Amino acid sequence: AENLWVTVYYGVPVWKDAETTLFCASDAKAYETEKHNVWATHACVPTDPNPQEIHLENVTEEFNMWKNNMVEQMHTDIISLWDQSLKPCVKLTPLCVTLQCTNVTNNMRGELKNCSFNMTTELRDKKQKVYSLFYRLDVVQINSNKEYRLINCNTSACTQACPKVSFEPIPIHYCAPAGFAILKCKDKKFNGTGPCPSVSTVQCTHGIKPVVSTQLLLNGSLAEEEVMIRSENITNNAKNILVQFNTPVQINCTRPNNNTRKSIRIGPGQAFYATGDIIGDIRQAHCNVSKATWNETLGKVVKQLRKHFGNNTIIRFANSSGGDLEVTTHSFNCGGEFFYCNTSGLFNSTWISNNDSITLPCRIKQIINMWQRIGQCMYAPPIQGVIRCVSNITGLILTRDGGSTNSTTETFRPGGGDMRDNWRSELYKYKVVKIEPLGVAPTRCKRRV
Amino acid sequence: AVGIGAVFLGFLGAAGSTMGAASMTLTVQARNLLSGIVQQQSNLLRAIEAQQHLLKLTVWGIKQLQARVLAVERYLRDQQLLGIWGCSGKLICCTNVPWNSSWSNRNLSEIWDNMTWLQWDKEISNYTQIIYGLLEESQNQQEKNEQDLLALD
Amino acid sequence: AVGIGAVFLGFLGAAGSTMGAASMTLTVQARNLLSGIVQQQSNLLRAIEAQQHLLKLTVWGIKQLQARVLAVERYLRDQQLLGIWGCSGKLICCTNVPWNSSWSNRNLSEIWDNMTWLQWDKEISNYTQIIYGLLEESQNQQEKNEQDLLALD
Amino acid sequence: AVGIGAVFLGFLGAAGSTMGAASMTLTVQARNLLSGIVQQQSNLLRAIEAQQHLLKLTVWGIKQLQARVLAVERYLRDQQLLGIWGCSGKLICCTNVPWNSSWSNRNLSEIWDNMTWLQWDKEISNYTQIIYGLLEESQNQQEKNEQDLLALD
Ligand SMILES: *[C@@H]1O[C@H](CO)[C@@H](O[C@@H]2O[C@H](CO)[C@@H](O[C@@H]3O[C@H](CO)[C@@H](O)[C@H](O)[C@@H]3O)[C@H](O)[C@H]2NC(C)=O)[C@H](O)[C@H]1NC(C)=O
Ligand SMILES: *[C@@H]1O[C@H](CO)[C@@H](O[C@@H]2O[C@H](CO)[C@@H](O[C@@H]3O[C@H](CO)[C@@H](O)[C@H](O)[C@@H]3O)[C@H](O)[C@H]2NC(C)=O)[C@H](O)[C@H]1NC(C)=O
Ligand SMILES: *[C@@H]1O[C@H](CO)[C@@H](O[C@@H]2O[C@H](CO)[C@@H](O[C@@H]3O[C@H](CO)[C@@H](O)[C@H](O)[C@@H]3O)[C@H](O)[C@H]2NC(C)=O)[C@H](O)[C@H]1NC(C)=O
Ligand SMILES: *[C@@H]1O[C@H](CO)[C@@H](O[C@@H]2O[C@H](CO)[C@@H](O[C@@H]3O[C@H](CO)[C@@H](O)[C@H](O)[C@@H]3O)[C@H](O)[C@H]2NC(C)=O)[C@H](O)[C@H]1NC(C)=O
Ligand SMILES: *[C@@H]1O[C@H](CO)[C@@H](O[C@@H]2O[C@H](CO)[C@@H](O[C@@H]3O[C@H](CO)[C@@H](O)[C@H](O)[C@@H]3O)[C@H](O)[C@H]2NC(C)=O)[C@H](O)[C@H]1NC(C)=O
Ligand SMILES: *[C@@H]1O[C@H](CO)[C@@H](O[C@@H]2O[C@H](CO)[C@@H](O[C@@H]3O[C@H](CO)[C@@H](O)[C@H](O)[C@@H]3O)[C@H](O)[C@H]2NC(C)=O)[C@H](O)[C@H]1NC(C)=O
Ligand SMILES: *[C@@H]1O[C@H](CO)[C@@H](O[C@@H]2O[C@H](CO)[C@@H](O[C@@H]3O[C@H](CO)[C@@H](O)[C@H](O)[C@@H]3O)[C@H](O)[C@H]2NC(C)=O)[C@H](O)[C@H]1NC(C)=O
Ligand SMILES: *[C@@H]1O[C@H](CO)[C@@H](O[C@@H]2O[C@H](CO)[C@@H](O[C@@H]3O[C@H](CO)[C@@H](O)[C@H](O)[C@@H]3O)[C@H](O)[C@H]2NC(C)=O)[C@H](O)[C@H]1NC(C)=O
Ligand SMILES: *[C@@H]1O[C@H](CO)[C@@H](O[C@@H]2O[C@H](CO)[C@@H](O[C@@H]3O[C@H](CO)[C@@H](O)[C@H](O)[C@@H]3O)[C@H](O)[C@H]2NC(C)=O)[C@H](O)[C@H]1NC(C)=O
Ligand SMILES: *[C@@H]1O[C@H](CO)[C@@H](O[C@@H]2O[C@H](CO)[C@@H](O[C@@H]3O[C@H](CO)[C@@H](O)[C@H](O)[C@@H]3O)[C@H](O)[C@H]2NC(C)=O)[C@H](O)[C@H]1NC(C)=O
Ligand SMILES: *[C@@H]1O[C@H](CO)[C@@H](O[C@@H]2O[C@H](CO)[C@@H](O[C@@H]3O[C@H](CO)[C@@H](O)[C@H](O)[C@@H]3O)[C@H](O)[C@H]2NC(C)=O)[C@H](O)[C@H]1NC(C)=O
Ligand SMILES: *[C@@H]1O[C@H](CO)[C@@H](O)[C@H](O)[C@H]1NC(C)=O
Ligand SMILES: *[C@@H]1O[C@H](CO)[C@@H](O)[C@H](O)[C@H]1NC(C)=O
Ligand SMILES: *[C@@H]1O[C@H](CO)[C@@H](O)[C@H](O)[C@H]1NC(C)=O
Repeated sequence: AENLWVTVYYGVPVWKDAETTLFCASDAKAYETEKHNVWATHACVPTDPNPQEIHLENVTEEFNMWKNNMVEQMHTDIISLWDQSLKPCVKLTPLCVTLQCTNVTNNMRGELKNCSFNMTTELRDKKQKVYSLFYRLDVVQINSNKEYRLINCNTSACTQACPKVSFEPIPIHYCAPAGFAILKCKDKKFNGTGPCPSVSTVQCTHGIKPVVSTQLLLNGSLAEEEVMIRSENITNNAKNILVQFNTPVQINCTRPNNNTRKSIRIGPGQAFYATGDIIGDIRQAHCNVSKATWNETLGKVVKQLRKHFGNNTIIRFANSSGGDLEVTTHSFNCGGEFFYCNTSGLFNSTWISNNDSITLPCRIKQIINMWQRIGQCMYAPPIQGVIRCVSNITGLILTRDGGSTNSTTETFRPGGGDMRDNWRSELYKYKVVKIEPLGVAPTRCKRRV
Repeated sequence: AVGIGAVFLGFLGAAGSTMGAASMTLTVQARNLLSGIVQQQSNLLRAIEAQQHLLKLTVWGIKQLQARVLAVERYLRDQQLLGIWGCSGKLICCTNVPWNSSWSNRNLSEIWDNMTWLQWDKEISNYTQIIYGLLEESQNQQEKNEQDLLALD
Repeated sequence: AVGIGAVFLGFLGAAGSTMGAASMTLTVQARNLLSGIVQQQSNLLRAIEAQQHLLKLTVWGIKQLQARVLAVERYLRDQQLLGIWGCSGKLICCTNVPWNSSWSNRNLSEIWDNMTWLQWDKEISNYTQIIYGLLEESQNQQEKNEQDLLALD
Repeated sequence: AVGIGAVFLGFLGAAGSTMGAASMTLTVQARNLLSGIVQQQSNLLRAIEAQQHLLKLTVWGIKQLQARVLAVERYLRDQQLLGIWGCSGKLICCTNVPWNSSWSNRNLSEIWDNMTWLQWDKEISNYTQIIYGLLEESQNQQEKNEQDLLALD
């Protein structure tokens, strides 16, 4: 008979989009530094050093980085890995006690208070007078001399972060479970939403590094073609714009105090790391970036924004207006110490369609509270001596405003939100798919009985 | 990199090639559908090794173990579903269900010689739950017809 | 409803009907022996879903996860045992072991036409571990006889 | 005991006997390769059962569950690999790959009549990844030649 018969095939190259739990792998030399000098690697299994792309010839399919599942898995993983890095450490509860205080002496600043209090020895029946330095942001006036408590002490206890565990971000790879594949959009002009015309599969991602920062993002990866700007819609103001640079711009940051740690026994085998003393002069923590290459870099992002906003629209920048400290400032951890800096030195310019450093000041906190989780205070211990960091600023987050009076619709401000879109910066080009290996198709062959 | 016949020695590399030429590479997806678990069983590791206490980060390994049981079980279900059609030994079967050309009007050349498998999927995904029903019944009676023949002799 | 030849389109629905008519349904009792893991794999999940913290009420999920590995492992053991008798591809097999009527004195009609499978189970349950022995040995020598009958080339 | 042909009713019991006589045992190794999980599933139990506090010790039970998912998965991979050579239903296969005696210069008597399987392994473990590649490709074209032999109707 000439008519066709159905024939079944197994292992046909076909897939469909799916939610699936990725598993994380970390590079073996960090893993070989066993028992957690850092978190993640102690659970994040050793990588195969052969990532092995294959170009999926003639393929072309729709990526969407906004609705992507693996950013939400990254966000949820990082929170869980963070908590368990704190869970073995000492609960600092006995420090929530009445403090006598005065300003520091050996200096402009009023930011340091010197405070004295009573604390238990290891022996239950014995307690001592003791003293330490705190920032004006760590303490609240509970009230002759002024009298204080810690800021958190009405709302939660805090955990001291263990000194042996470093906050430095290691590379992390995300790997597909069996019968799923990651896809990678290879196209250097991809904007995060559309049919990517050239793709590879890969078993496991880049070494993504879990930095955390607010107004601008740093040590992450950067596109080779041009400055990329992308958003879930642009025109709707409530959406962020993610900007990724064509080249880094290089920031130096410093804490110029010669800082001294002191140890206090809270109890039988429990100790708290007091700020003991500052030797030499007390001086402000601050960051530098080159005025020339920064001004040039904004000169490039403006030329991109003109593609979306007319021609001679008067594109201009302003500082992060209003709210609390965590929205108003750029924020990060350097070397095991947390920073908050007011970026209005950078975002203060206006543009029309025609050698030395900026220095921006910073402030420090010892207690911190990550992802605004109300009960999860933690206390970061003082770290010894003068410290500094060097970073590549990779890209930045902008937010827009409506027509500012007339002509311009483009007062841009350094944005923010949930930390989740720092992951969407690195995961901008990956997708995950489920293999469907069965197929049925007609041909002119028949079985016999 | 880009073209017909070239990348077939890698997982999925055939996916843009036309259905006829892709039909040679079927063993590669079939093998990698299960044995990719080497990237799990080589490196899943617990207490003392890399970790000490933080005990919820040993019990975090439930994510990796849960992925393994889903992988073996989703694979095993294909071997069941391919088995009841009277076809488990093979990567290819001819079968005695006739192609009802209502499911697609397209002739024998253009399906093998022009389309990719990802394109053919989007047609027959309308009708596939008919076709699986017919395949099951076509075998279910064939088993009985064979038992009668081996008996009446 | 109650009778013969009717509820075969549902799981176990045949069970009170006689062994002859119940021989047609076998694909349903087979398919649902494993694919019912859909009631598990749609919904087994850790915290951060309807759950927030209380992580132990999701590590309690080892109950649901253990039930999955037991299910695939029973299925896979049956498929092994059906394999070593030389019967791996099929829902029915003819086999070269003669029926020793000491295992049941009953005639060919009354077994197929009167009894339910549950009534038959209660007889041959005395002798089943003999019969699995005879099947294994009959196949094992048959593999070697076939190998010689090719080796004479 | 020490001999040839004796302890073949025991797991591994053949291991020192020569490859010929050892070939009768293969069912006993194959059965215990998976069904030995009876020793695990009979006693791996969380709720109650002489234990209702210190339940850290029943989450420490993840070691015993991990060994089960390894065992089913390693076995299932053999059945895949034995499947794609066109050999899934059988303990023994004849196959169309010719033996290149560069893989071993040894004559057909001394391999079956002198050596143990443990002695043979130590030779062929040089060439095994060649022989598996040849078996795969020999089957992969055989499926197509059969599809054409059915298509020339
Ligand atoms: C922060 O407050 C603490 C407590 O009020 C201050 O520490 C105390 O400072 C005084 C001097 O102002 C120290 O006294 C001096 O000690 C040396 C020891 O060799 C002695 O030679 C001097 O004659 C004089 O007695 C005192 O030891 C010191 N500690 C205590 C427990 O009282 C501290 O100065 C304030 N500022 C800073 C930066 O810490
Ligand atoms: C550390 O612990 C000591 C001992 O508990 C505290 O010192 C005591 O503090 C109280 C409250 O300020 C003082 O009480 C006052 O005493 C005077 C004179 O008797 C009286 O006129 C006031 O009305 C009030 O009752 C007390 O004198 C003082 N000293 C002693 C030996 O008890 C201290 O406050 C704790 N904190 C620090 C930072 O040292
Ligand atoms: C990212 O890049 C892609 C292309 O790689 C952009 O795709 C464009 O998406 C818009 C909608 O967002 C499409 O507009 C629609 O076009 C139809 C034409 O029939 C019209 O009827 C609709 O009213 C609407 O205007 C557009 O066609 C599509 N393609 C191109 C080449 O622009 C995507 O918009 C980019 N996203 C961002 C945020 O830059
Ligand atoms: C960030 O940018 C600022 C401003 O360019 C840099 O500050 C400058 O640093 C140098 C070297 O430390 C200072 O020179 C020294 O000044 C003291 C006091 O006059 C003098 O005793 C020394 O012999 C030497 O001349 C310089 O005064 C200072 N300039 C200003 C206006 O503060 C800073 O070093 C840059 N780098 C970092 C990592 O922050
Ligand atoms: C964003 O940029 C604007 C303009 O650079 C900043 O406005 C300035 O804000 C400070 C307070 O943070 C004001 O300081 C004060 O000066 C008045 C006298 O002018 C004094 O009476 C007050 O007691 C206070 O010390 C300042 O007036 C204001 N405007 C100017 C021209 O400096 C704004 O703070 C920036 N916000 C952030 C978070 O970057
Ligand atoms: C962005 O990446 C840079 C480069 O990794 C981070 O800065 C730091 O770079 C220096 C030089 O590699 C590291 O110095 C090392 O410090 C340890 C002691 O902590 C010492 O044993 C070594 O001999 C060496 O001097 C420094 O540790 C590293 N900092 C961190 C926190 O890893 C920079 O921190 C990154 N940016 C951000 C926002 O973290
Ligand atoms: C970082 O944030 C501050 C706001 O907290 C930025 O604004 C500066 O704030 C100071 C007061 O804290 C202003 O000082 C004012 O100077 C006038 C001089 O006529 C004097 O009359 C006032 O009494 C007051 O002292 C300062 O002018 C203001 N900056 C500007 C540009 O106006 C600060 O600018 C931020 N840092 C950077 C690098 O932008
Ligand atoms: C933010 O942008 C504004 C312009 O939109 C900057 O305005 C003015 O800039 C100059 C130079 O930075 C400031 O310095 C003073 O200028 C006068 C000019 O006559 C000169 O005589 C003084 O010796 C001194 O160099 C000036 O205070 C400032 N005026 C105002 C109204 O802000 C502003 O400096 C920018 N701020 C930052 C931190 O970039
Ligand atoms: C990308 O995929 C397309 C198909 O989706 C490939 O295009 C062409 O496909 C046809 C079959 O539909 C091939 O035709 C055959 O070619 C051989 C050798 O030339 C000839 O002997 C046969 O009679 C028949 O004409 C054709 O080769 C193929 N390529 C071209 C250039 O037409 C295409 O191969 C894939 N892309 C690349 C770069 O390979
Ligand atoms: C209830 O189950 C019993 C067995 O547990 C069935 O017993 C007997 O099975 C035979 C089949 O070999 C029945 O013959 C057929 O029955 C149907 C319905 O009565 C009729 O349409 C056919 O023409 C044929 O007679 C037989 O009747 C039945 N009873 C006896 C006494 O032998 C029984 O079939 C089940 N109940 C029903 C109502 O089907
Ligand atoms: C111990 O294992 C060795 C090999 O690891 C066996 O070596 C030789 O195997 C051949 C079989 O091809 C033996 O021939 C047969 O042996 C049995 C038992 O003695 C006998 O009933 C048969 O008539 C026949 O001779 C051979 O004897 C044996 N030795 C030599 C020198 O070739 C060996 O069979 C095993 N030990 C025993 C006691 O079986
Ligand atoms: C510095 O000390 C004086 C006197 O103790 C106090 O009134 C003032 O509030 C202190 N300054 C700050 C900013 O705390
Ligand atoms: C540097 O800044 C000035 C003032 O904002 C501007 O005129 C100039 O164009 C900037 N440099 C470049 C290369 O655009
Ligand atoms: C407007 O801007 C776009 C993008 O920069 C450019 O292609 C176009 O030539 C400009 N047109 C005018 C009239 O300036």
